[PDB]
Amino acid sequence: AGIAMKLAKDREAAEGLGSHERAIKYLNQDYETLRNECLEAGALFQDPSFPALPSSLGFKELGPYSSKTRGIEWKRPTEICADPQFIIGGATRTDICQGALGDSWLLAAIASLTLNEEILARVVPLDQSFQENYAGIFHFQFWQYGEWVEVVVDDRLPTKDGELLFVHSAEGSEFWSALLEKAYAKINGCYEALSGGATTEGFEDFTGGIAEWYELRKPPPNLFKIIQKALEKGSLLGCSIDIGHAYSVTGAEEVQKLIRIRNPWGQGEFWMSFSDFLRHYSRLEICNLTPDTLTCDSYKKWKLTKMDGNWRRGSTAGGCRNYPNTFWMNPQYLIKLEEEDEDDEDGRGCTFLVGLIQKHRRRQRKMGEDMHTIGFGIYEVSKNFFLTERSDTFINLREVLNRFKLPPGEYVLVPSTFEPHKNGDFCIRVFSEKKADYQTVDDEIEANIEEIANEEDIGDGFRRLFAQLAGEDAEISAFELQTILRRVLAKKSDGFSIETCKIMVDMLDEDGSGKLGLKEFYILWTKIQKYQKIYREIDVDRSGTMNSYEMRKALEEAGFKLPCQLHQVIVARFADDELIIDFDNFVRCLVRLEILFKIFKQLDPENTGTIQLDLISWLSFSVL
Amino acid sequence: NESEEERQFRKLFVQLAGDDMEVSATELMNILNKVVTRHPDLKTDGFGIDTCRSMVAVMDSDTTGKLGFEEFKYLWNNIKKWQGIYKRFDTDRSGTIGSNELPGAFEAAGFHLNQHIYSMIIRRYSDETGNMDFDNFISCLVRLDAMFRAFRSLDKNGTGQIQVNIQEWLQLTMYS
Repeated sequence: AGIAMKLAKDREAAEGLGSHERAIKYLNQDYETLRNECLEAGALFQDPSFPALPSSLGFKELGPYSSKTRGIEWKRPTEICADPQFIIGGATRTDICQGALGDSWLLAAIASLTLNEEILARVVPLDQSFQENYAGIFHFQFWQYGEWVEVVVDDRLPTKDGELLFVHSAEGSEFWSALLEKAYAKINGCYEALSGGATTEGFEDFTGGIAEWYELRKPPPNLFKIIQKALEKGSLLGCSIDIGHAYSVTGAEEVQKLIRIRNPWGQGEFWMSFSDFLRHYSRLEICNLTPDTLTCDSYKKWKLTKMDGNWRRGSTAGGCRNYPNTFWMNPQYLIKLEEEDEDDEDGRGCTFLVGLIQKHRRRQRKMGEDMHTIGFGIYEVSKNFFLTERSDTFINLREVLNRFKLPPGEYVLVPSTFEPHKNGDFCIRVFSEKKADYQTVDDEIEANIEEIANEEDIGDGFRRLFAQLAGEDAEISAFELQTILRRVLAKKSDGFSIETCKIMVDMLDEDGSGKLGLKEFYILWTKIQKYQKIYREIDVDRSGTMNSYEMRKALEEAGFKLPCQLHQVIVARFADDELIIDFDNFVRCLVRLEILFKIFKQLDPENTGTIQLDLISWLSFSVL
Repeated sequence: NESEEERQFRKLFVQLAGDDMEVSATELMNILNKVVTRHPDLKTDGFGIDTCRSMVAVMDSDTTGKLGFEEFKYLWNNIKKWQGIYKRFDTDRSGTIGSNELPGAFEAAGFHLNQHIYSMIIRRYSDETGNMDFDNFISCLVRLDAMFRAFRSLDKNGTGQIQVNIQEWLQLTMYS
């Protein structure tokens, strides 16, 4: 737990963790290590994390107590056929099919991996079998909202009367498909979770690319060009007639206009006029591969960029022009298009794809559910003020994708939720014809605090009343401080908390005594006046408080500019429910923020941006 | 799996956030103060909102100000252990623990520092007499634990040291 977990993860990613070649280990299980253990102990692996029981099946439609789970016996392949195979090479077709349970969109998404070896390896390790180092364990690699995750599973498949209840080969001999589906269900919590799935998500999760989909009854223009250019990039195209067989587009020529269709279930193809294609099928799905996906010499690939961000209630969750008061607060990104797309017919511009996929949330029980209504706007050209070329398109899909061709230049991307105030995370990707440049557009870290110069001045009364208050040591304590200020501010918010006062002292001490002198009390009083002003000028409606969203404003007035993450940190930690930040917390944060900078500066003499601490020193500064 | 004190707790969660299974800092407060403060063998008004917010903060790596249930179980556990310890030292059941015994208290807690850190910790978390109450004792342990862990987290290989940039630092110390 703790942001230190996230901070370690980020570090790992920055060095490859999450890339296809160094996939994140799901639930920390390591395939080899687990395999080898089952060998030494001469046993057949059994997954602790995803056991062969009802919970791995469902919780409602397929939950225990339900008469659909009654009769299921988990069995391994070796016990369902006399020489089960992982995969049979030399295939010219596939015979995958479902069981009584198990969704159909899976046939489509899985069948598509049979057309290209290289695309199948990526998601299905080839050095596996029921013969060699077998021990009842198989791993697979899935793409998850940006990064790759390796998953493990024991080969126990659910059956009911000697018949797989899900995805399996017709000849009942191969098993990689049945396993790949088992794994996919694991990383999704359960088989029932797959019920509300969609081929576009499967396509993505199985390959790591971006998927454009088109309802043929409203095709975009130059579709044929899109198809032809996709095929050239080795993209995966699939079409169908929906209201049940999934075909794929494997050729497109002008000689008239023709597109070749292939049935992964036949070994055969056939051509047809582009005209008939547009009238027979009702859906075209294009899975655009990332540039690393294929190695076949020149297949021409896209240029990819990807960033991450989030929306947090109270600081960064505004989104959608319709809410001008908060819209400019969402995270913001910048795209730089240079070289345009080459000639052919239509005018000019730079083609690129943009997708915003919302990451997984705790309450997502099944695929496709409790999804936020997302979308993003684009603008032609620090963190941009409320003074902010397409936008629109706001549906509740785990991903929103828009295709564009624009004149070379710089544009500003503003991902967001439809309504403001909603927590969620996300990843944005840009696929483009030519090299494009991404860049976050945000405030860099900055602290410019006003250094008051107490000195002589300081009144007669002030000095006198102090002495008659400081006692024998001419200094006061954080406790005495509380009471002194309570009386003063009593005459907005009604009193500073004792933690606020203690940090004040830790800041202004410097005399290393746990107490503040006369000059030190003077400076505090001065800073306390500033805070009171700023807070006042923000509370334009004299309500006695401030709202979480005004904090960015206020911080800037106090000499601070921070990135979106730190603004989230601040509102999460100091604002109460109903996003209100009272005056005590208001200054608590400012004092704390200042002391934290001063400390960093002290521990970083060379001014390098990074400090090296040991365990004992670390505890001292982390909590004192 | 889990236990009887937890499921009873899981209960309060479900009712509060269904499948979200997260808690606010003020929700956390109400829960724990229905449990720790209500017993004759422990003098305490319970934990305060600031104490709770810090608990959520050090335990929440998503920046949502919400405490997750798995995280809450971990926390509770620590709170029960440190609860036992506080009783072992609040001799007269005065409500606090004397300034001289505390060092041994934090050591009974597994946190071995030096007389200077306590002469920093005590001075930082005690009342004006120099003594700490249940609220603050726990509050201070939550953070000591939080920062011990963060250090381990950023020191993968076990080098007795960690390096951090201004950004990592402000997050580590601001959210706590």
